[PDB]
Amino acid sequence: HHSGLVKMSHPSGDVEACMVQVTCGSMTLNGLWLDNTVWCPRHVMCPADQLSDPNYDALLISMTNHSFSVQKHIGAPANLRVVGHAMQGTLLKLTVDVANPSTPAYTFTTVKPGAAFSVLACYNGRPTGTFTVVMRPNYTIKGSFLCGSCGSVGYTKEGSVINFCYMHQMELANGTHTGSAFDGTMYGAFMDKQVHQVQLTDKYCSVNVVAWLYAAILNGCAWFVKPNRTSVVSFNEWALANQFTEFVGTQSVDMLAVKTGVAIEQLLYAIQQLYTGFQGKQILGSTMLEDEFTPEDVNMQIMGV
Amino acid sequence: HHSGLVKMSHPSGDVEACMVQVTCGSMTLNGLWLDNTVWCPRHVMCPADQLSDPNYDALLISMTNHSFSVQKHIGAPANLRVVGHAMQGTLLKLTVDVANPSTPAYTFTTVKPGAAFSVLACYNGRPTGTFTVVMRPNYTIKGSFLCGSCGSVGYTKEGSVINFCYMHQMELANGTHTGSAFDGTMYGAFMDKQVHQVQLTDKYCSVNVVAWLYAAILNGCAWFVKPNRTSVVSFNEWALANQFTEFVGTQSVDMLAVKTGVAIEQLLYAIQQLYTGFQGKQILGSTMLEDEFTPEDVNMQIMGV
Ligand SMILES: *[C@H](O)[C@H](C[C@@H]1CCNC1=O)NC(=O)[C@H](CC(C)C)NC(=O)OC[C@@H]1CCC(=O)N1CC1CCC(F)(F)CC1
Ligand SMILES: *[C@H](O)[C@H](C[C@@H]1CCNC1=O)NC(=O)[C@H](CC(C)C)NC(=O)OC[C@@H]1CCC(=O)N1CC1CCC(F)(F)CC1
Repeated sequence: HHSGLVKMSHPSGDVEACMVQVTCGSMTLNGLWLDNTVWCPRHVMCPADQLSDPNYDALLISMTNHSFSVQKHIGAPANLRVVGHAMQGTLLKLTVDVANPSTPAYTFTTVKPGAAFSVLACYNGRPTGTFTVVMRPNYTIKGSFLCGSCGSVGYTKEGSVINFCYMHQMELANGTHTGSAFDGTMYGAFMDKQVHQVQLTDKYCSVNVVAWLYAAILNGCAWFVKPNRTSVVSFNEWALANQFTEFVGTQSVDMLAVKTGVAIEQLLYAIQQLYTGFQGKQILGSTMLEDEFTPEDVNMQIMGV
Repeated sequence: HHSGLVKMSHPSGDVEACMVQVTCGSMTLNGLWLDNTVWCPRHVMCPADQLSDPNYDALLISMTNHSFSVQKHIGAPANLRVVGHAMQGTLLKLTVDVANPSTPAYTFTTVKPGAAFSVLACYNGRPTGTFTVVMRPNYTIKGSFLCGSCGSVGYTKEGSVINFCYMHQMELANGTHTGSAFDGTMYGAFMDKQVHQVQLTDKYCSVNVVAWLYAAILNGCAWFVKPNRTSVVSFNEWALANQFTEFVGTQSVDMLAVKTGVAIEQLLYAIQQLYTGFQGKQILGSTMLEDEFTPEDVNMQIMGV
């Protein structure tokens, strides 16, 4: 029995119309054009020779407006003249002389561990694919990004408003990815330099595991549900010892508890038992806990909320 | 170590600009507007009372052009006057008096089992999500579709050309989905009626399992590779007895064999052994064979081809 769950991304058209190519000398990557501003990773200013110890303050001072070339390729082609430049953290903010006529309603936000967002992967200012990821507890994402993908953007949508939350910067040694928020801070403790970096330990996202167990119940799969219960306080002490995030309930989780009639605390107990092993059984086709689906995913895709 | 594989969909903007709402009396669903034609499922003509034994020939004759209401909501709003109507298999072909000014270059094709395509899920003519699926050997897809989703479209893209291959029609008893090709035929043996239907047995897609084992090798994971080999002929005899599709090699698979230095026949042997059990080991985070990634996915996402 198929769960009705898929990895669902937002339709990408609104964001496709904002993607541009940014070139600075021997470097090219993607940028995001909103109003009269183009955002892109600041390492577009770095010669590949110096990526391991760049002085971005000196690189920035060495640039003029004419140092940058901004091009839109798709749909409504355009070469955009740069008329100002500035650095904010790990991003450049270029000012251009034409306002994007397809600028959507938008905000900038930071995404939290366990939360999902959509990514528009782009190369040379051309969108090539879209996928959805969850921000991991160690502030990486399990993406699919190759050389040239930097400046690809991640976002959520509330109504018609696009909430931009990620601009792609780098791949870590274990194959995961990270990037910047639009305040210019890198997610986690990462730096935008080509150097070995401590990567922090990942954890299971407890709230998303709970969501997935509710999805199982909503599909008629509830063998793992018992009367037994573990309190949030007791579960969270256990989680710190067992590489789980601490559980924080939300209204979205509460809606799943009400729909199914199964208490959160019953599923916190189930998680503790299932972590020790599924004893040969499956849940929604899986022999391991799944934490890549959020309570909101389950509410939307299964309950139509 | 993350594989670098995700479920990747095409950017959806080109197709978003083709989606419309079609209403016929008490029924509303989605349609696809290309040139002066709007395609939609023919059960928009059926009153919910009669969905179990409709006479679509009589329903069609009972309609006039004014029976249909076509509306575009997003981006460039419009009410489209219907000036002709026709049935092709399980689809209606409505002719409208305005050509879609955003019609992309397009073709119609039929997708084969094991092949992947992108879906734009829509409700009331409004795109709400995108995801990618593989056509299963029993001509269903493991989608995410709720009431109102019919007329949602699936497609592939070659260059700038969109190859439309699926128009959503129904959910089966096991939670999977199926629909029509744009020649109006339903995939598989399914009919567009609200009646119990024999559903055929699914199978593992052998070529995609091979692709995934190559993805594992490309990520440094090759414990399952031995000198031992099973011929395609011998594997295909085994597959018929073990709920696997017969293996048919392609140039995309050959490219993976050349890059990795591991022969297809080595992986056909591995599959036979892994099917009997992973003996407590994991491949790319999984304790079971994965068949939802195609050779083309692996070439594109990991090898950048
Ligand atoms: C921008 O387009 C690009 C995107 C990368 C390329 C490959 N996949 C991506 O997501 N970003 C970079 O190349 C980035 C640039 C710096 C200045 C921020 N560098 C980067 O991602 O380098 C990661 C390297 C290459 C692959 C890999 O495993 N690592 C990390 C690893 C390098 C060796 C080590 F010893 F230093 C340990 C860390
Ligand atoms: C069109 O918007 C809609 C899309 C469906 C709704 C739910 N999810 C979807 O993908 N299509 C239909 O409702 C479709 C209409 C007919 C005329 C083609 N009917 C349909 O999908 O019905 C499927 C039903 C409802 C859920 C379910 O399990 N089944 C199949 C099952 C019904 C009972 C049975 F005994 F007949 C055995 C088969």
